[PDB]
Amino acid sequence: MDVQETQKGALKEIQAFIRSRTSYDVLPTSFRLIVFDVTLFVKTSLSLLTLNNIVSAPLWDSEANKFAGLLTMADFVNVIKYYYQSSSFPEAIAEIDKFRLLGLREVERKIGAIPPETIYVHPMHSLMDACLAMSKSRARRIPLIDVDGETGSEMIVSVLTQYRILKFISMNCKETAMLRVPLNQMTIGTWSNLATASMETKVYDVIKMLAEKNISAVPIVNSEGTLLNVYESVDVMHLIQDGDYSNLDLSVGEALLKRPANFDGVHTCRATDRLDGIFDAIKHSRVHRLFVVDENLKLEGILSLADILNYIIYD
Amino acid sequence: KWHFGVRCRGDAPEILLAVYRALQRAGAQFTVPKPVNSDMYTIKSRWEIPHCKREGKNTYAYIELQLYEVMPGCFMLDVKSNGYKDIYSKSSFPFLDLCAMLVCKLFSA
Amino acid sequence: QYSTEIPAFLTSLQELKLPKPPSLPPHLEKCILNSNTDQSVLPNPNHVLLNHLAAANTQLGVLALSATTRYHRKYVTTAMFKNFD
Ligand SMILES: NC(=O)c1ncn([C@@H]2O[C@H](COP(=O)(O)O)[C@@H](O)[C@H]2O)c1N
Repeated sequence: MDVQETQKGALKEIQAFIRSRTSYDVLPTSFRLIVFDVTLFVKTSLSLLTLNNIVSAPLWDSEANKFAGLLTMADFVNVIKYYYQSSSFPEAIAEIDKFRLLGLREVERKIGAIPPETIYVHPMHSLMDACLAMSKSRARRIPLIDVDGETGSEMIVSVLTQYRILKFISMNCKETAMLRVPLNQMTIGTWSNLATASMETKVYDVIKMLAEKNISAVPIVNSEGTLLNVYESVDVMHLIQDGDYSNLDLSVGEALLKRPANFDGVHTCRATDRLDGIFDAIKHSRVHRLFVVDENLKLEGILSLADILNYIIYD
Repeated sequence: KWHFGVRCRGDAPEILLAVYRALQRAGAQFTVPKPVNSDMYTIKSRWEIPHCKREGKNTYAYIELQLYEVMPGCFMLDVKSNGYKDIYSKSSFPFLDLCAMLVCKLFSA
Repeated sequence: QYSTEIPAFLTSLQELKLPKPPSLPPHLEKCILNSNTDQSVLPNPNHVLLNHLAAANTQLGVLALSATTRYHRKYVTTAMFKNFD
């Protein structure tokens, strides 16, 4: 009947919707898929991400024709932070340029960063199965892998990313419009104890905020407490793609200066606002997170894409 | 930048011989021109899929190769997939993995 | 019908005035990966190009290989970045 019950029911629909669709129904009708061979040197892979505009690539072990994990920006975030907390040697870090992807993933297995279980869903199974994994883990993307019958080879179909299923359900559901319950009435996102940074903050000190908290991004605030910018974990690519691992010693300000114009943005909302609106956001703009602010752009909280996928997936 | 098959320039049957010698090196078997007492530039290669051999399976992969003139002196070695097949009873792999093999062979003659 | 021995006639040199190969047809002129037309979305692939190798230079010391291929009713063009050894 009312706002809190029109939303409760629309919620009930959009979940039912996603049990009814496959991961497959989400992929464009015709699309590309970049794959990196696990024997690729790191430098090469990083040049290849920059040049192709991509933040990620699925890995192929051509040897057994298997999927050798996923190269996200989290890999580089996890190695440097480890090197920083473990090494007495500040320049030891530059050594991850010799490494092949395989050998970086070997360091990552040892540290406990990479789970032994390599995470995957079959493309023709429910879209739900993609949501629950990425959610049970705090992954923000998941491979769709099928297996070729006549060969036993693993056909790697696509990668499915929180935003693309959130953009998907935004577009293919009328009920997103019936979600008019304001954020301040919901148990959603983080509101106390946000990890933050100022421009004067060192980059290596952001990036481990990233690892430890397990967060995709850290907002940058001033002394008056007002939001300015965000140092994303994908921003780490733009810092080391030249293999100057001492750019990790810059200030965030210094670092953000080197950020190029191909930048999706820093998105805001009032705590008064509601889900119906943020779906309209993610439908057109490439949104990755909303920052709750106020009258004067003082940071009040963080509503993240997982925050919202998980709010809608769970009964 | 992206273009079909592998570019090659030179002499008509000198590349065809290049392409034959490269096929031998990978292991792939191949068909041979039957002189009529032009299709000699259409080769049907049968490759052994190594991630099956070493397992025990006798599953093969079938790759037709075609050569075209592009302009005087310049040629394309087109490479198509005709799927894969076991002895007992889709995807771009092993196909792309084997084009990888062949191309390495062509380039290191 | 498959042979493992390299064909003889080639060896010995400019033997008979050998038959010319066919010229490149307009269909293999344009590779859909030359397109910024979501930056993973591609133009619908040709019916006939499916399962044909595409290559590009990297300036990086790696081979770039692709094929487009069907998957149920949607199309998957897959680009491969891979070493030589
Ligand atoms: N700056 C922060 O503290 C912060 N950034 C994100 N988060 C929360 O951590 C979780 C992971 O966020 P993401 O999946 O966007 O990296 C979400 O629940 C989100 O509300 C935070 N607490």
